[PDB]
Amino acid sequence: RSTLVHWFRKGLRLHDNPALSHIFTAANAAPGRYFVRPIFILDPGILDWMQVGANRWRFLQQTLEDLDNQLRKLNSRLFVVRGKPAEVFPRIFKSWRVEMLTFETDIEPYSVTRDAAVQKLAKAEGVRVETHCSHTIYNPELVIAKNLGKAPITYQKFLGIVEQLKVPKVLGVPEKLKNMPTPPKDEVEQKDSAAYDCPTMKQLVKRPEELGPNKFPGGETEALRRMEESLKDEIWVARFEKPNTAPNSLEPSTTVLSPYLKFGCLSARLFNQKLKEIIKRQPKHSQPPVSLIGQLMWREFYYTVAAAEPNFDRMLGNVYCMQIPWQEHPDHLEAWTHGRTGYPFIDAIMRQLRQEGWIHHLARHAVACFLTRGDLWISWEEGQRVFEQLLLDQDWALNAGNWMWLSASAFFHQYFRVYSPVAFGKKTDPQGHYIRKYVPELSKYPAGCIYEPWKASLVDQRAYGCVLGTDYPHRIVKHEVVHKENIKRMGAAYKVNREVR
DNA sequence: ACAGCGGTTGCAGGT
DNA sequence: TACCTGCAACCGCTG
Ligand SMILES: Cc1cc2nc3c(=O)[nH]c(=O)nc-3n(C[C@H](O)[C@H](O)[C@H](O)COP(=O)(O)OP(=O)(O)OC[C@H]3O[C@@H](n4cnc5c(N)ncnc54)[C@H](O)[C@@H]3O)c2cc1C
Repeated sequence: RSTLVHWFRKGLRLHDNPALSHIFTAANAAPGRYFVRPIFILDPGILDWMQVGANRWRFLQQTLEDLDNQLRKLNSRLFVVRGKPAEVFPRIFKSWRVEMLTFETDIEPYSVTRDAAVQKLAKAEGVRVETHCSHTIYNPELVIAKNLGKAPITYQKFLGIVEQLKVPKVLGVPEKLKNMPTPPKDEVEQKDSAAYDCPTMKQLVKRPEELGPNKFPGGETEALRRMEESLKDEIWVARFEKPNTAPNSLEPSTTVLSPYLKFGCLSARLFNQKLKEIIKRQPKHSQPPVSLIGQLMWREFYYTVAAAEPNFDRMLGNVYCMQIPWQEHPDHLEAWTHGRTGYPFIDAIMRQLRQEGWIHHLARHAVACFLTRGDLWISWEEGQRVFEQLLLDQDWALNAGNWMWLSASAFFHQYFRVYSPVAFGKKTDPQGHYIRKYVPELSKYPAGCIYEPWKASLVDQRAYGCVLGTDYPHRIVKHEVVHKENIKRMGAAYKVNREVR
């Protein structure tokens, strides 16, 4: 027999996976002719690379285990092949006698050059390759082409384009494999029968002391359970307005589907389809940009602008990005990174992020504004790096785009609007329950100064069990001064950019 | 040409 | 409640 291979990278699901389904229907169309190998390639070198935190490793570990469990139900399994694609594919193309390889496409620069190299190797070896665009509802290439060769840079124009595009069929889970014995062992499997088994926690998480509570388990099964639980309250879904959801509710005010959508545990096209069905049923409903469907479209929007710019994740060489003379400040960056800025709202958020790997969108706004244009005047690239480490939903395009938005570098330009690290959280948490949870050293402070503890006398600090400078830091900057100076810096940078433009 | 419009998610003070 | 203003004036899109 010859081998059909599906290569999982994102798209870590069985549902709505045309690349995977193509392999399974091809096998059942010619029973006895093929072996099927669903694979994930794991480079064991990067397990101690600092840009992937322990919480995201755990999520991947859990996702891979779920994916194996689901493939087992189809008379298959997951093969987790350790190595780099450049060495792995030449070996397995030969040893498995591979006839066809499928995978879901990705727009990220690294994957573009990785996949081009894979396709070059395949054509040399006479392996067929079939790729599918299913990570996004709309194909960025088609959006850009429909918009005369340019990515739309405003949301309303983007919507106007995608309304003209067709949405492919959402697929179910593939068919069970018929007449599919286990493939014969290759050289690697002959030495170690467990060589391609799912990695353990010990194998994947090198820094387990960095793990926090497992609030958001990995995998497609959890993705679908979580979505279905979200979709149950159709009134909540239909009337959803992002701006009215709280950043500092102890329980998430939004769906927390982002990690599942990032990994492909949940199909964005399926989620889109389910929401459309609800909106048809609910006469009173919100519209984009603020609706739940609108949030999915924001994801589509950023994927499209990112697709057209390999430098999307930096300032220099990035066609969208305002050139702003951000400053280096190691100490302030470290304080922000570790939630020791001395603004309890900011610190609470940065601590929740590190511990749990998800923070609400407007919490992201608050800390990202603070780091960049609002207060510290540090580049959004530094914030991006920290988020990249700590977020379960770390997404190249989404992280870059939203960091440019919040820094008023691209897409958003009204830099006069500046979040207050003192006032913003009060609207939705006047008692400061969120701060009391994530900055417990301040948990006895009255609500009157818990957002602004510098207003407390020394005798009051002592009475509250937390003395500033000892038990919680002094504030690293004075918001009321620096944000006004930074508005002027922003205006000056915009002028310089206009002049070049 | 350039003025006017709308832009997911500002704050403070006011009704 | 949910909206109003002044603050000071940005960008891309439109005609
Ligand atoms: C500084 C900054 C960095 C960010 N980095 C990431 C990131 O790396 N990965 C990521 O997925 N999101 C990122 N976001 C966007 C957004 O905050 C998250 O997607 C959102 O908080 C996810 O929570 P949710 O699933 O409950 O969202 P919901 O409100 O329930 O929305 C559902 C889905 O829509 C999409 N979505 C929602 N908001 C946005 C948005 N503003 N931009 C693009 N897509 C959106 C997500 O896929 C999300 O899961 C970032 C935002 C900011 C301000």
